[PDB]
Amino acid sequence: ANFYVCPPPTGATVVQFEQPRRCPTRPEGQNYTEGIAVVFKENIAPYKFKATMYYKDVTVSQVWFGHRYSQFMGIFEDRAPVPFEEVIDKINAKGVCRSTAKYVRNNLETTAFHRDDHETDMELKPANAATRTSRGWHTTDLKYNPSRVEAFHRYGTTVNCIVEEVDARSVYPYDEFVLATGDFVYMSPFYGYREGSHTEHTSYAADRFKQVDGFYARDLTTKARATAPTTRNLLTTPKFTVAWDWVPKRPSVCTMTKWQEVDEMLRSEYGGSFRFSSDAISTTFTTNLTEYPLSRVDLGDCIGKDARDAMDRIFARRYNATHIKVGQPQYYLANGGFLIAYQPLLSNTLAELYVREHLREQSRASVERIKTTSSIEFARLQFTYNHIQRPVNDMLGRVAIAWCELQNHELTLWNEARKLNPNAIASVTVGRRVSARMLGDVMAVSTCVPVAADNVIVQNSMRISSRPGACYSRPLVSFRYEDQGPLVEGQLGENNELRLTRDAIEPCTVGHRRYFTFGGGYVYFEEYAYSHQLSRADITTVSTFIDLNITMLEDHEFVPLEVYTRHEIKDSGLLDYTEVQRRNQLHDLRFADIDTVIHA
Amino acid sequence: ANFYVCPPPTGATVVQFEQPRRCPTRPEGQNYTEGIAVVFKENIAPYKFKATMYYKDVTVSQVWFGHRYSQFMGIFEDRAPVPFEEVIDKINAKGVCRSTAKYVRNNLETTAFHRDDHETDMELKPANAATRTSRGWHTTDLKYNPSRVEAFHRYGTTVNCIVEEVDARSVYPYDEFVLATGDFVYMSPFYGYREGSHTEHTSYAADRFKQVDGFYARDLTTKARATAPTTRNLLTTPKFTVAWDWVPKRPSVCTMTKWQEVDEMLRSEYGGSFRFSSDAISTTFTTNLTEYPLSRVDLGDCIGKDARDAMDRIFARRYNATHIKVGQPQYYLANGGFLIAYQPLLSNTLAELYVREHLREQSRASVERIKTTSSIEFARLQFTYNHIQRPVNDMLGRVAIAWCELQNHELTLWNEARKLNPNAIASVTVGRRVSARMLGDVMAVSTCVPVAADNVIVQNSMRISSRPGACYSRPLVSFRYEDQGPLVEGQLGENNELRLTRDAIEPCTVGHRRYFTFGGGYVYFEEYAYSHQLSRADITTVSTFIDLNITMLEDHEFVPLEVYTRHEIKDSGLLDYTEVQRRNQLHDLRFADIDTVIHA
Amino acid sequence: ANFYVCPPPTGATVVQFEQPRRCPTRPEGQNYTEGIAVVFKENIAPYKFKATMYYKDVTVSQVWFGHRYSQFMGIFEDRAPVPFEEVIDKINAKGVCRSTAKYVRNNLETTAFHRDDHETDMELKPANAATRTSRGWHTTDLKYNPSRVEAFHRYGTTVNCIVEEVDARSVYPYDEFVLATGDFVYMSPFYGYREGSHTEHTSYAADRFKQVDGFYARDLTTKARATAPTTRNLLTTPKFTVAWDWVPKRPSVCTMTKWQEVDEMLRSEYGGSFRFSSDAISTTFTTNLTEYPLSRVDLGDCIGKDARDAMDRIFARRYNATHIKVGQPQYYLANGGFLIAYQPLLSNTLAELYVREHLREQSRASVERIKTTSSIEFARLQFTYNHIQRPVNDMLGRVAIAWCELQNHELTLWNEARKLNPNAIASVTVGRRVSARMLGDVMAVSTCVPVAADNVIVQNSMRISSRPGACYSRPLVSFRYEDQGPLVEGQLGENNELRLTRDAIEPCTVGHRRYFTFGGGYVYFEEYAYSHQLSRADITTVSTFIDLNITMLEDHEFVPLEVYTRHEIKDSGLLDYTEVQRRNQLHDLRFADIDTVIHA
Ligand SMILES: *[C@@H]1O[C@H](CO)[C@@H](O[C@@H]2O[C@H](CO)[C@@H](O)[C@H](O)[C@H]2NC(C)=O)[C@H](O)[C@H]1NC(C)=O
Ligand SMILES: *[C@@H]1O[C@H](CO)[C@@H](O[C@@H]2O[C@H](CO)[C@@H](O)[C@H](O)[C@H]2NC(C)=O)[C@H](O)[C@H]1NC(C)=O
Ligand SMILES: *[C@@H]1O[C@H](CO)[C@@H](O[C@@H]2O[C@H](CO)[C@@H](O)[C@H](O)[C@H]2NC(C)=O)[C@H](O)[C@H]1NC(C)=O
Ligand SMILES: *[C@@H]1O[C@H](CO)[C@@H](O)[C@H](O)[C@H]1NC(C)=O
Ligand SMILES: *[C@@H]1O[C@H](CO)[C@@H](O)[C@H](O)[C@H]1NC(C)=O
Ligand SMILES: *[C@@H]1O[C@H](CO)[C@@H](O)[C@H](O)[C@H]1NC(C)=O
Ligand SMILES: *[C@@H]1O[C@H](CO)[C@@H](O)[C@H](O)[C@H]1NC(C)=O
Ligand SMILES: *[C@@H]1O[C@H](CO)[C@@H](O)[C@H](O)[C@H]1NC(C)=O
Ligand SMILES: *[C@@H]1O[C@H](CO)[C@@H](O)[C@H](O)[C@H]1NC(C)=O
Ligand SMILES: *[C@@H]1O[C@H](CO)[C@@H](O)[C@H](O)[C@H]1NC(C)=O
Ligand SMILES: *[C@@H]1O[C@H](CO)[C@@H](O)[C@H](O)[C@H]1NC(C)=O
Ligand SMILES: *[C@@H]1O[C@H](CO)[C@@H](O)[C@H](O)[C@H]1NC(C)=O
Repeated sequence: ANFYVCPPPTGATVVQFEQPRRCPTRPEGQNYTEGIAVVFKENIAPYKFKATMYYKDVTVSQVWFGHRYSQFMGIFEDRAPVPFEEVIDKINAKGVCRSTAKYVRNNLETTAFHRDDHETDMELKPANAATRTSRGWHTTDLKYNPSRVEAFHRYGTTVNCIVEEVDARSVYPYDEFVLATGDFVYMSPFYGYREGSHTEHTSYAADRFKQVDGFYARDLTTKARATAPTTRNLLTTPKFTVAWDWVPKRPSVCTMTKWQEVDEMLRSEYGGSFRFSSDAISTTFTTNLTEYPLSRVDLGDCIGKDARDAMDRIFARRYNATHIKVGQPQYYLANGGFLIAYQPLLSNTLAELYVREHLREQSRASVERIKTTSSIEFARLQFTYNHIQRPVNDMLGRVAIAWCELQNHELTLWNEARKLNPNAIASVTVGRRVSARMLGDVMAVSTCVPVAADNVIVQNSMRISSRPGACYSRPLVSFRYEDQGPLVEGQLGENNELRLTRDAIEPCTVGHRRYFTFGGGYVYFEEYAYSHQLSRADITTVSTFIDLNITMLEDHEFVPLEVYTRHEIKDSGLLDYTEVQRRNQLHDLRFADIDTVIHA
Repeated sequence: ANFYVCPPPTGATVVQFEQPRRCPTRPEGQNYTEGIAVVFKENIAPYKFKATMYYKDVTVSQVWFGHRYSQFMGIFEDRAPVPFEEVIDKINAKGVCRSTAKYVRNNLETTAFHRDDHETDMELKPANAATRTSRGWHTTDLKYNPSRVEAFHRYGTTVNCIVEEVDARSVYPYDEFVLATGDFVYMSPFYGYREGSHTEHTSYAADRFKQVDGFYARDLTTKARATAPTTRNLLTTPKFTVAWDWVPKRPSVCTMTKWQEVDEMLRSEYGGSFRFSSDAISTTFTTNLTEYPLSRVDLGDCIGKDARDAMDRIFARRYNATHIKVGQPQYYLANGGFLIAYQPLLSNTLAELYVREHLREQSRASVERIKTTSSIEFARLQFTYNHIQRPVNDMLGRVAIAWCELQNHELTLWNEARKLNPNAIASVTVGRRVSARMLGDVMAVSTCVPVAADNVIVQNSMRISSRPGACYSRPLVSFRYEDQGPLVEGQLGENNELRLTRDAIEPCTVGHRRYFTFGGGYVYFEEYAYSHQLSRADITTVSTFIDLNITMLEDHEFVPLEVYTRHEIKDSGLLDYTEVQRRNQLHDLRFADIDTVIHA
Repeated sequence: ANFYVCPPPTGATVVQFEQPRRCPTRPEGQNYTEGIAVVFKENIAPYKFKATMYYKDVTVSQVWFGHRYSQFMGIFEDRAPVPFEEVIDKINAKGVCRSTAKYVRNNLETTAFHRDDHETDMELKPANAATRTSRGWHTTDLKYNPSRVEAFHRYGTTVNCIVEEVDARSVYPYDEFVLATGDFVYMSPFYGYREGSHTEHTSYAADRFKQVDGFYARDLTTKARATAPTTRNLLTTPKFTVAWDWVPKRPSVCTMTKWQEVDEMLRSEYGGSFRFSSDAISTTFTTNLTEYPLSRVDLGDCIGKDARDAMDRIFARRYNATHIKVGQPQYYLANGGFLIAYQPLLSNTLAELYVREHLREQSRASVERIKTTSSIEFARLQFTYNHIQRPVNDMLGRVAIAWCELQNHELTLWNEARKLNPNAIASVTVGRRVSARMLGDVMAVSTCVPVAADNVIVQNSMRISSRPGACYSRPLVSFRYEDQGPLVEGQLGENNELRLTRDAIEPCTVGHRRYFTFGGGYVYFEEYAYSHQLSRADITTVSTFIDLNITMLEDHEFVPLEVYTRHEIKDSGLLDYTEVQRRNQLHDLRFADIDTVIHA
């Protein structure tokens, strides 16, 4: 440590303390509006409905009878459709099916007879039980073959009337549908003759379709004849007859599917966009502040009904006796393709402002389909960031406000501490060792000059020999400003300060014990006499500072993770059409010669 | 700035400082228990096993020989199954296959002869090589056709014995399985006659299935006869014969699949649920504190074996010489459908508490299948929030504790600063300019009255005319409480304070230089004489406050993002069954007349 | 509250305050390098190209004419390929197709004639319109059947030349491709005779493939003859002829697909790995600091072109007049399987350092395919954690630095407060009630002894009877160190301190009003006479502490959430190959007897 010599400060330089600053204002709280919400997503599930398929499994086989064996020289298999007359007057009316298959095939009016015998009404019976299969009924199980006749190619016909209940599936624009057997029906499931249903798509002749009003279906297993009538549609395809109940299109299909029902969906406005955050599901959405026209959604007649039902149910369940509805439900299109049906609410404690919020809330040729993203993590991350960033910022603001107040509060103490020891207060505030004097309401300063530690010596005795009973308050010292400069009489001061005047006089008292700072340690005195030097660590130390142990957040590495890779999902299927077709089509190239030609 | 006049305070009002407050206690550290863990997920991969399929590709064609050409009037193709007798005594025993196909078709015992010749044992040879295909063997490559005979419809038969090795797949409940060729086998892969295997599902007659004990398979390419025996199952379907090795069901299939092996899985208890957090994978799970009964998992025999093996391996690898096992492994069902197999551990430094942790850890008719969610982000977000919320809260608590300690620590300084300048300390603490007096251990206060800045004037000199050598410590002033009120003799004080007594007298000294606050600036004096006024900015300013630059966290917007949209995943398939079927079934409506009828 | 008695401190024990500590240094700012970036992902989309398929729908049917009906005894259907000669000289050259189908089937040169008549060139016309179907042309719509002849089995042939435009798809290694009709073509789409194309895969004889140079395609609907030539490839499969334009393999396929184009991709280096963070998409990647050799990517010729094009476009759009390019683009393989093409940039304000950054940036036998993960949440979570952890740590560091500076700053006040009241400052710093004395630059301490509250009594008056006009500054007291010990004369002090000397004398003054702390309250005096006792709450209290209201972050629970479960995605398909095949193959077991045999 170096010593310092400071001359008497004068008015050549003055300094003052900074006045209290204006601390930051508390940020305004965000305006959150409570309300119920329902989130909708793009509908990807095909329209499903029940249908009945009627057809006759006609088959004729040619058999060759050898001397001691029989061989099948050819087996022809074909599916024949059941006409409307039969499906209405025999199967449905009596549960019987004609044994003759009459239909058009390859532009020819072909006819077949079961066992080549005369026509006869055959009873329909349930088919053999099978696990995970819909109900089905048939009329014949044993295939008919010609009788044995040595050396002849005889023929035998078999007609097996079959009726089955299959699940039909359809997708947008719902212009066609498939059946459980994989057969395609190029006709809209909603095609008909009533209420503009004739405008639907149809790829068959007008005579191939028939609609029956007031149709009473008759179950085949149980012979009941239904309880209420229905509008039955019947189509005769080239290979089968399919029948299904007709229903209106608009209230039967919907392009949007209800995804979540949020009980508490807080909505805030900032940055020109609403923020719908749900604490229950931990998700945050963003819109454009303009209600999405619900009429623009193609086939979106289910959105309003489902939204209103869910809103009423949730309101009656929770907000029945605590809040009130403010305006009709609002619809907004959130980022990512999510349609949100919002319902603002207001607490009963401040219902007087209902008239002011109603009108403000009410202020918020073609159709299209909303495309919803397959990942919601973009919204969950937004909520997580907001859930942490918002509270952290609040605490940071409070710390800054409190810190500023503390500094202004301490200005009072410094105003008084400076008068007690201007040299110490001026040195720490100015940033360098300087002597100061109180020139009224402002303080003057003068820079000190350092002195080497080896260029100072302390007089052993502080006793003033001049007057007995008179002693000095600090030890006397001799110091040379230079390494070999003339020594300069002086007195020791506080904090290694060297004053050039031995004016600090005090009456000598018995039992004098003192310690004075000197360089990097202290100088011990006893009875006004120098005893010895001692290091700084020789005295017990007490920490006057408040310990704070802030620890930074450790870095983290997020490794990739997936529950099921895309390869695992693909492998989950029992059968693969691509692999099955590739292997099956290689049969000819593997087990046969595809180029050799034999002729004679 | 306004001036203030304060009267002598009296005992009419007193005030004291608040005593030190009790700072918050440090929150108790969370109880984390180390241990190894294994996470299981719902098994979606079908059960895969190897199987061999035997069948004869029987085909008979009718050829019409014209005057200068040949035409195929019809080609009949059918697959015939190989009986057990042949598969055991000819193919497996000698690698030969009979040239005659005898089987039941359409309820008729049909028979076919290769080339219409007598029966003969034909050798099996490998099929033509094909990329990405399993091994296969056949016996004939050239199709047989009748010899030319002008003007006749002649017939020719071809029997090609074919055997192939295909991959079989099955799914829960494993009551049936498929083959690489797309053929379905309605029989459980585990069906058999031993150890209750007969209770499995089977949709074929008892005579269509055969089991051979001690079966030694003979490879066809290499004529080796295997090294060890196996239990071979043989089923004769209506179109082919499939053979596969029989194995027990329970140790062959499992409804849960091992997903991750965590080396460090910290478990904590709070809120009535355990929290299994893994820092390695950055995932957090939640359970119900009750061990999930492992016996309730349907076909869950693999869970225990895999969990124990992984636990032992990880323990021997890392915790072999540092921790000890505490109790047997525990199983818990986490949210989302994840089964966690936990193994508590205890450090060797405190192994004496093993007896206390053992019993406590040990304290923690139908079956079902666990459904695992396809997204783990719900758990990763939980870990991320906890990984940030927990350390942030710890630092916030330390700041609050340290801040409270500092305030209590500073109470000592204010206890002494008030005695030096009661007016200043009382004004800042009370919140308004008030004069104070020290009435023992409590301080009195009196509110001051403001004075306009223009209603005060300073006397030019502080020299005492009636007593040379005596000067005033502050400049003299004259002020009127009102805008035009009688002026009131007074003296200037500290911080624009106006005292009503000129008692501050001091001996005049040469070189008098002072500055006194006056309104918004200062008043400079020299040799006890007014010099001029100067602004506050005219004096150098030093900031005694510690600058803190807290910056709030900027808002962020998370846009949607996906590596592969659901549409891209669907398009990844080489072939689509829906699109292929839709186009193929439109052939008749596109390239043919489906309504015109021709007759004569 | 307990009273305290402290003896005069001596030099037996001394204590000093801790000197100012070295506050932490501000952490160095992270080195972020601006630049443009392009992210690539694994290519899963199959290679798509247009192809034309030519084939003849040959069909011959056998009809049986009864006395009053007609029956189809068998219908043979087969697809015949169109030879190259016809496809080049009739269809393409004139739009006509021969009415005779000549081809090889079952190793026989079969021939068919339309309607059994002589050969004739038939015109090709467009097929019937169908929604969502490619163009197609045919030549016949009505099927031909034999004329009626009582009691006869007659045959009739129909040859319908059909040509269609289908979409071809292929996947890696591109050794085969499929068509829209589901047919497989075991030949590489890039097979040919020029520039080493003959090395591609091919599973057909050399005579089954033909390449035509300078081929001018002629549209069938519009009779235009194209505008430019092309290299046409022709393959004659066993059932059809497919033609497609030939193109080179390398510039036509790519194993990596451009995913995102980042305008601002900050790159930082720490921990031995680069961190590519994009604020626009909120994603962070990690690499190995070594540029991934672009030559190691199999069929990666598209990466360089796309990366350079995107880089140039983005640069010209934004960084054209503000930054400069530093070196050529760099390629790195990020975790998860993402290839990042980086382009470092440097601001124009410091372009002088270009020569120093250029060389440093430039310092950064087999092929493989990069496997990209299907989830990017691992990278988004990394960005979110870094986006919060980094700013939070910065503010925490500033608080710690500012807090340390404040403690060192307050050391000056304590250095002066100790001289005013050594007992109070020593008690709070040492931690226990101790009396202190100023032994120069160090302070001595002596522990006090507590005294019970009931063992002290205060005299009624402090009037000094011996000297009228002289009063005591504090009330006189009598206290016994023990419960029944001799009472000890004394005087009351500050903070319930009891001094053993009545030396605090002051001149009596009129209007004496004081309050002194006594136990848990105060003792009120008037005119140097005891008045009464009063509680601590009886005096108005003003809080001198700065209130901080830190609030911890509340816990949060993240419930599972998915937009579309894996089951919903599977159900989105209109048709399922597995379910369709399972039901179709059960037809025999459901509607027929598979074991009964009939013979005679
Ligand atoms: C919110 O409104 C903005 C416009 O203010 C929409 O952004 C526009 O979208 C159209 C779509 O055709 C683009 O052509 C425009 O270029 C976009 N404009 C801008 C300024 O970006 C945005 O799509 C709306 N968002 C939602 C969720 O509806
Ligand atoms: C944890 O235990 C709770 C009950 O304490 C389970 O919640 C119940 O689940 C059943 C399922 O049938 C419901 O019927 C009950 O209504 C639920 N009760 C409550 C209070 O919510 C919960 O499923 C258990 N969680 C796990 C992961 O096992
Ligand atoms: C980064 O480099 C490390 C090695 O420094 C790679 O890790 C090695 O990967 C090989 C792959 O065959 C393993 O066999 C080694 O055991 C791994 N070594 C270590 C030390 O883990 C790592 O794959 C590289 N990462 C990227 C993204 O390229
Ligand atoms: C919105 O916040 C402002 C303050 O920023 C407040 O005055 C106003 O009342 C709030 N409005 C609503 C509707 O909450
Ligand atoms: C809902 O509140 C109405 C009054 O507004 C009350 O009559 C009704 O019983 C309440 N229903 C429930 C379920 O609390
Ligand atoms: C601060 O924390 C560190 C790490 O726990 C510890 O070593 C140090 O002693 C602490 N300092 C205190 C409590 O003053
Ligand atoms: C749990 O924490 C408490 C303090 O909250 C502690 O006393 C106890 O020992 C801890 N127990 C375990 C098992 O860690
Ligand atoms: C594991 O510890 C055992 C003693 O408990 C020791 O014998 C063995 O060698 C150790 N194995 C390893 C791999 O460290
Ligand atoms: C606080 O930070 C702002 C922004 O960097 C800066 O402009 C200001 O000067 C800082 N104040 C300080 C360092 O006192
Ligand atoms: C990297 O940071 C160091 C300080 O840590 C700095 O000196 C150096 O200039 C920086 N380099 C670059 C390229 O930004
Ligand atoms: C880009 O900068 C060049 C000069 O470097 C200038 O000539 C050109 O016009 C600029 N282009 C744009 C689009 O700003
Ligand atoms: C601190 O916050 C709590 C909760 O808002 C409040 O009750 C308390 O009065 C606050 N203390 C203050 C502002 O001093």
